[PDB]
Amino acid sequence: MGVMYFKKNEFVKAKKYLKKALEVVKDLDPSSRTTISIQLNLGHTYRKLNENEIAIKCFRCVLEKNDKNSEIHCSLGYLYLKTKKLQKAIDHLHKSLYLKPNNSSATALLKNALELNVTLSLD
Amino acid sequence: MIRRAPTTLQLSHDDVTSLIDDLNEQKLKQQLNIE
Amino acid sequence: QDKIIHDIRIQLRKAATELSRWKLYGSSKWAAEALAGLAPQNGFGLSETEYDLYLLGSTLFDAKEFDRCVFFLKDVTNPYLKFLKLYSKFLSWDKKSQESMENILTTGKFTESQSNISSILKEINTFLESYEIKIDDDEADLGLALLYYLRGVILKQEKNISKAMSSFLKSLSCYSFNWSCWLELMDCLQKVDDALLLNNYLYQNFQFKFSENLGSQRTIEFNIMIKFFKLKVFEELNGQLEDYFEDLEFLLQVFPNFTFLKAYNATISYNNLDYVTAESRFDDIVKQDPYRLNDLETYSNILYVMQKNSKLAYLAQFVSQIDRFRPETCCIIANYYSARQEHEKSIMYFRRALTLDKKTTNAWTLMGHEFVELSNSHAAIECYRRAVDICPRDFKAWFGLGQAYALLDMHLYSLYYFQKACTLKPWDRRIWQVLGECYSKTGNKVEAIKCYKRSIKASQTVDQNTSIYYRLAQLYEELEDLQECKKFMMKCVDVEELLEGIVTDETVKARLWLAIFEIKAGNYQLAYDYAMGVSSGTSQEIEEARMLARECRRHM
Repeated sequence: MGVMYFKKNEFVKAKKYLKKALEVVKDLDPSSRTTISIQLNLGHTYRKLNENEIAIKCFRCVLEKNDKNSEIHCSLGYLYLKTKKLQKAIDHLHKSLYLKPNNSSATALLKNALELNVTLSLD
Repeated sequence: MIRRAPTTLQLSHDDVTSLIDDLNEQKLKQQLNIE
Repeated sequence: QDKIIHDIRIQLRKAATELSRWKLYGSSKWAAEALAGLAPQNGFGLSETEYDLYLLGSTLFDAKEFDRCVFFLKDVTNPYLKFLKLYSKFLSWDKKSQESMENILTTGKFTESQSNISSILKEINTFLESYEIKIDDDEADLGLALLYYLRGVILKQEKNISKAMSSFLKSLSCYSFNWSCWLELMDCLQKVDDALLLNNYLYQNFQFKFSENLGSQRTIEFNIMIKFFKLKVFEELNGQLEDYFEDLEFLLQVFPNFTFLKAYNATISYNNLDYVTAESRFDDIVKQDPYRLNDLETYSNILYVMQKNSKLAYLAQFVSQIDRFRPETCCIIANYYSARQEHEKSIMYFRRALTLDKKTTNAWTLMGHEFVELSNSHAAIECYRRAVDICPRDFKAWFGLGQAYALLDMHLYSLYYFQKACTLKPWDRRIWQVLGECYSKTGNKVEAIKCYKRSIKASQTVDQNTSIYYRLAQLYEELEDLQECKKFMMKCVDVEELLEGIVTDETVKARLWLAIFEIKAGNYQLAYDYAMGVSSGTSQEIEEARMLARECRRHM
């Protein structure tokens, strides 16, 4: 139901129903494609809502739960790229490209990160 | 009875390209102020 | 000293035996070896119906039947006999846990995944949560530290470094004098500012469990291996040292003829690029302990730079004579092949040594260099990457990627790799200059100068600064600062006087442009003076300088 309301670009009831789903399933389903999926979708909804703060933490906890995933790394790099933390997102992009071969959108994001790094002159 | 993987979606191409374009806007305008 | 050294002897006798008892070979070997350098207390909580399982578990582990140990201890409620099963269960997974891309280079054959440790971490968490006595208060004992240590290393496998530090420091508080525990703590830093932050944590927040330890050891500063912790951290990365020299001296007075200290002390000289003193320090170790082979690859690495091939060949013969399948032996032999310009065969022996530990010292990087001379430029960059993943603190690994990408047309990737290595070792003169050279492609001329000027200050000797002065003028030429070009280009002309008039090609270009520039400024007499200053070089510059000399005389 949350993915439904995310597709229609409502971005509100989707978040509400997904938070209800996770709070129902806080105790159980520690692993096995349920907590990861629900938390990733809530973080994805928050990125669409521009509330990047809680999104960084939720993506981080998903990442520490399971490391081998290109999508989570790509989205975390996207989140960091939304702010100015290029030093901490390029490593994520490189590891994401390491995990999965092509990742065309990730390649574009990494390239733009290179032009950003080239432009900037931090000490 | 078995459940498959539930539907999850990742960053699309349209939104990521829009963010790329925006990044070029704020990496294009600021050096005009510097210059 | 007095009773301090005596109190060490008794407690070190412990850390030598229980660590060796519960199958921790690495930690016990250092401690037992420390008895010899230093100038039967038995006890455990076990029952007769459970004591047999330890004998059953220990002797099968020694016979290397790893997997059978897990089955035979399926239901054990002992606080720390559970550790041996999970430790054996962990290594049983690890041996078949080879990443596909690293494996291709690891062998060259060119031909359930990780959920086990996910269960292992959950098994440890469930046991500790349901265990009778937690880590808090004066409870817990030697065995509980091993569980937290085993828990911590598993967390590091999933790149959970932030929680890994908490687990390891928790384990060290319960039981100290465990060397293998501190080695895993080293790889958790991968940064410089956190070391002092962790140093602050040890000095103020951290506390020892005096119940298990002996007298004068609960205190952090009377402890002897906390000095060992400080020695190790400040040699992997220099940074800013605190009491490094003073504490080193005290540990040298104690532990006479301790080979590990001398090897570490000598290794400091190599890190300081003092090769002549390093060999003398290395040589004394060889005489004292000919059959010690650890960190002998550093000895081969120093000899490689001096290119004393005759001595190195005999070094390879001596090491290979007594053992032929240890990682440092194949590494030394492989390093020998680099001296014979047989870079194509040196891969095989680095390949063999890598399979021995697959977590070595900087042997991945030395593997990468031999591909560069072959011009593969694609195996090396992937090979360089693996060294980054294992030890992200290696300067040579990061530098290898940047140097290799410099040859590649896309120089954009070289900036990031050089930047990380720049933070790791800012003291190097080459890296700042190489970063600036690649950064000039970026078109942001301002930041290169800040990089370029720091390269000059860090380059020490002024003679080598002549080449980089000319690089400064060219970048300033891209801007409306031709006057700034002349003043630095004037500086490299002055260095020629300091370098006894080497009149190299770099100053040849410097001299002709200044004469041309002064002619454009109308200073014919001044430009005529540098006109005869180019008395050497290629034919074109001699003819061009003469036309300038001829032109100046016409105008006077």
